Amino acid sequence: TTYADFIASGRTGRRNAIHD
Amino acid sequence: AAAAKKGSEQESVKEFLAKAKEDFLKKWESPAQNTAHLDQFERIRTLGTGSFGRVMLVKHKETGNHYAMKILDKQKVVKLKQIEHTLNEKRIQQAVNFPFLVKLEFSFKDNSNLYMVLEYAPGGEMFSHLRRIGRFSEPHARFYAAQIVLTFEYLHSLDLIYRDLKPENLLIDQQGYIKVADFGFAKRVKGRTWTLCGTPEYLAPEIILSKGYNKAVDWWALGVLIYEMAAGYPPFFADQPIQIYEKIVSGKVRFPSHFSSDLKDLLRNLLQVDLTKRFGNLKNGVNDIKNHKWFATTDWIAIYQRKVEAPFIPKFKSNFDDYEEEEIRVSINEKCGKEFSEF
Ligand SMILES: Cc1cc(Nc2cc(N3CCN(C)CC3)nc(Sc3ccc(NC(=O)C4CC4)cc3)n2)[nH]n1
Repeated sequence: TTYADFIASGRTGRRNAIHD
Repeated sequence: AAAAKKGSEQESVKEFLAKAKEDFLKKWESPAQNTAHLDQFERIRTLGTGSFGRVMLVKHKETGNHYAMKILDKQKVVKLKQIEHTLNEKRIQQAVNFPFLVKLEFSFKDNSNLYMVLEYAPGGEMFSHLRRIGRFSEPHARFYAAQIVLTFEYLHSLDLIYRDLKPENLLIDQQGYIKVADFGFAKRVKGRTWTLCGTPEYLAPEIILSKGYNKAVDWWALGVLIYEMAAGYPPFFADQPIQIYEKIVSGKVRFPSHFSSDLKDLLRNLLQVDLTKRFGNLKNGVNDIKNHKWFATTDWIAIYQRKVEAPFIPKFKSNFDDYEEEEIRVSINEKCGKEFSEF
């Protein structure tokens, strides 16, 4: 499931902004 | 339809916004400055860290009021080439006034650091509640989404672009209402701007494609947010930013089967690559959003007035994360004096 793919991904925690 | 229409309720909006702009401009042109000092604050604990330093829970000794104090090491801001963004952040944040925006209560600086004393929200940020619960029901997500729509109506009328909408940046207060916290990429600009900044999952395609962009990027980000709140995951995710960007610029979005048909129609008009067709960027501006079907049950004035019953109220008592705590060291020499003189 897409939810299972998300939960298993490396981007489930707080995401940092880029400014390069 | 109802969106391409005046005048009685649209005129009240106009009047509110004109008065708000007058208020804002006085503060924009004469910013509050050096309004506290570090020793007025009892540092209780670290709440989180950003790239420039810690955010501490503090207590103002003379009022016993609690705040979150964002500390910015001036030297790290310079190395990261974020001087002008930092100056924007503070100049804008002290100047705005809206129920759903975190107040900049005091600011000051010393030899080493910049200090931003912000309104404390006892509920913490939405990100945490969202990840824990999994996803929000449509009415729940609609409630928060409505507050962002009004906040964007307010900020945009002032020529501000926000540029960092995401659950991480939205605080839940004691009434269960939202406060937008982080003004790090906020900018005042009439017309177009070019800085590649924001958070990968939330970037409009015109940002990724170095096209030069305006406030319509905020509207796209609202699209990502609504989707994230209701799905429990972002409409474009992957393990690496570059994989995310290809998904954003491809022009394709799959919706979960539980999304109502109204929700999907709203999101298709928000997550639109074509600026010519993106809701919020058309002749009717924000009204295309406000009079959309998905929002038909939303009483906007009641939202603004905080009359609507919040779906979730934060437990108040332990629950805090533990960080290693260390004393603030203030250098005996002034760093980066010139660069931050206006702070
Ligand atoms: C600014 C602010 C932060 C707060 N409140 C809180 C509260 C909190 N809590 C931890 C979890 N319990 C369940 C609730 C209290 N955790 C954080 S963790 C945190 C720390 C900083 C930021 N954001 C910023 O500092 C933005 C302005 C740059 C967001 C969350 N922040 N009120 N006001």
